[PDB]
Amino acid sequence: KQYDFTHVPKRQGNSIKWGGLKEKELPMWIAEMDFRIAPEIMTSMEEKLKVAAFGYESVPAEYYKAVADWEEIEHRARPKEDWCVFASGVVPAISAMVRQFTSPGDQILVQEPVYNMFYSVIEGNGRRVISSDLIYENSKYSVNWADLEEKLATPSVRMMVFCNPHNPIGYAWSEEEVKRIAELCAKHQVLLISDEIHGDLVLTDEDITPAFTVDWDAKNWVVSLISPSKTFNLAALHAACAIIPNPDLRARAEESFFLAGIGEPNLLAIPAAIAAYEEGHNWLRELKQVLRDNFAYAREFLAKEVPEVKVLDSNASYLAWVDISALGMNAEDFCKYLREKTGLIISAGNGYRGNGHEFVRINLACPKELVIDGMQRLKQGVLNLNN
Amino acid sequence: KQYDFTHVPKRQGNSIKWGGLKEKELPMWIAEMDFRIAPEIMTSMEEKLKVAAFGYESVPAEYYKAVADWEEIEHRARPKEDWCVFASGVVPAISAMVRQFTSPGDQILVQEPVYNMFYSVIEGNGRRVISSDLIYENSKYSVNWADLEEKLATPSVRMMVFCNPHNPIGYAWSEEEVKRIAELCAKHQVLLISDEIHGDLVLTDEDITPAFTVDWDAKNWVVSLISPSKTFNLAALHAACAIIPNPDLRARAEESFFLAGIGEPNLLAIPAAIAAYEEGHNWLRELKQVLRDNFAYAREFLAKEVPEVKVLDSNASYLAWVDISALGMNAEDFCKYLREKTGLIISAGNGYRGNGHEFVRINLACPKELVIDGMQRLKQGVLNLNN
Ligand SMILES: Cc1ncc(COP(=O)(O)O)c(C=O)c1O
Ligand SMILES: Cc1ncc(COP(=O)(O)O)c(C=O)c1O
Repeated sequence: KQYDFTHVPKRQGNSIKWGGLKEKELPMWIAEMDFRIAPEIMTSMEEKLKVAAFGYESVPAEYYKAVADWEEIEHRARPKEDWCVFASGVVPAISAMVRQFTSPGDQILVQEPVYNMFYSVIEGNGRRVISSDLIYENSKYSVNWADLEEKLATPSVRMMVFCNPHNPIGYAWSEEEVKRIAELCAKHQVLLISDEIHGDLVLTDEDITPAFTVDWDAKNWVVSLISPSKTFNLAALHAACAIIPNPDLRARAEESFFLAGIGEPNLLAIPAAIAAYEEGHNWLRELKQVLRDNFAYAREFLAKEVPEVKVLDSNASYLAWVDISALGMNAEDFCKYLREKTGLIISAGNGYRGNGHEFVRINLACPKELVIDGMQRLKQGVLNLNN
Repeated sequence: KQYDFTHVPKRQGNSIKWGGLKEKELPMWIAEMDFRIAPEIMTSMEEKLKVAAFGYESVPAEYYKAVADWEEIEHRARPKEDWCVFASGVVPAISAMVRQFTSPGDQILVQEPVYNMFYSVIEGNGRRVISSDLIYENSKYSVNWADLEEKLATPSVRMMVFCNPHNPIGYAWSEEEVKRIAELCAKHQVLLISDEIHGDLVLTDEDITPAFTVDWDAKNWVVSLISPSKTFNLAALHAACAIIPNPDLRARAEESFFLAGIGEPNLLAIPAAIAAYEEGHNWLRELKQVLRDNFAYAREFLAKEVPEVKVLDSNASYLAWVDISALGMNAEDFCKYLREKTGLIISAGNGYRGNGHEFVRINLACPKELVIDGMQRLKQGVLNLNN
């Protein structure tokens, strides 16, 4: 290993994951890593600070080239550089496109259970969430394609926020899955917002199919959203990119970003994202080895010692989605009890809606010692409910 | 001098002010400085990068306490910390509050000539600009109070965006003026948005009266917006703060910031803004003397060498508002010609509406060597018109 995946970075006091924690508490909930970032990214940030003045910045061509090269090398899918639009973050970008591309009262389709912020930005903006729930049978989720299409074909359903890879279940959709969803959207004149923030984190030999790769019958109805945030542990960098093949939709999205105040990079976003996308390949390769090892440990350990929970098969993300239905306890109550009894803090599934009240979500992007600790604490919590 | 005000910071290529220039061009248009930032802010950024991991961050109580301390020490006007809400930018905060507190088609009052982004955020959001124009007589601007009140009393006039100190004329309103405008707004149930981003840059012995200091007859109708960005040359830091005494308005504004994606700090906003507001007093004191020296130089040089222009008397900001009406040329025509013939790039006043076509705006926040160069180029451009 050329990089450090053993030492937990010591945060300042306002960290959400680590701030204000009792002693020995173990946070494994919010989706950020307990690894130092790639030193090539750190080098770029430290070089930028040498300017020692931080006035207004433009988005350089080098930024879009870096995004396009990254998508080509890592995902065999090069976007055209002119498809790319900087935004300060994925969820702010979705929020702006909700306002620009739908009207108040319109419905926006998601596939529950899904990332909670999708509901916040839809409902907070005065749009209405509609779900084609994922079907859960035999420890696997699947799409009810007829229901999905009937909902997309509804006149007031105007946008689909598609989570690709899907958070929290950790599923990188197949090529014909993505192509089918895009064709359904296009046929029914629905804009497909493809949130691909987990796209660099496919752990099997499968890979992401970005929405921008679908053929031109449908490519004019898609937006791909990417960011180095999840991949490189850079949530607070506020650097993202919308990839929008449709030139007019693209320009409208850009204008909505500027009006909302999310179209201009902060003092680090451009050099740091360029460094990640140009020089982060080796660090990501080693990261995936660590994550595969951590998932292998969690799956082997919970299969052997905690048969009352079921880690779902997932091919993407560093988040494990764990069926706790056999405990007969609402996930929020269980997570509260588990924290009080063991100090382990994991995410209750309820906020993802769908059938999330039967699940917990566990963040495995930390050093293996923390994974070993956390799994034992989860075992302790499950078996002491038995008493 | 303890600090460096002679060396221009060496920017990277994607700078709005210094990027894409031709040989020997001298930019003095956009409002950012050509000074290094205070070393106390610089160190806080360098130390924060050492965390080497940038996940999610809360806004700590210490941020609002630093805002309160700064306002108390610099302006003798201590806001209650509970009034304060982080936002990533002043103009984005105005944009969010336009959408939250007015309806499409409603009128929003400004005082022309005024900062061009006021028009952008009002009209881009589908609201209508109404102006109570500042009256311009004898090289000074004044308020038509009857006209202002008549417009505020119009039912469709729902918000006033108040520039305090006023850009581009560089005028810090008197206490009586701020209180009078606030009471007019409250009397007619108009929300007063007081943009105080220039409030730390009063160059005379006068000071700003922040809107949040008005008495409670009217304090429930005001929002004060502040930021270290103008004061400390931190446009790209994306740290600002709304001060909203009314708790119901405060709750609604805070939710609007979160929905727009401007309510959460990037990786540097918190420690850098805190260092600025806790340790930037001495640097700002030295900056103000450098700015006064540059304004003194420019006024004396232009009075002696270019009597065809008149630098207006101003008490705030580092932007000179220069009456070019004696040149007999539209400011946009003059500034184009000036850049072509001399390479000096200043702002045409046309974008500020009002009587801005008779003015240019010149940024004096740069080393004296650049002020001398810029003044000579401006003289040469004036000289070459009647040749
Ligand atoms: C599916 C998904 N989208 C978006 C985000 C957050 O993205 P950003 O912080 O750039 O807004 C997350 C959280 O990591 C996520 O899981
Ligand atoms: C009056 C005024 N308001 C707002 C701004 C922009 O501030 P921010 O970048 O924090 O949105 C400026 C830029 O100098 C300004 O002059």
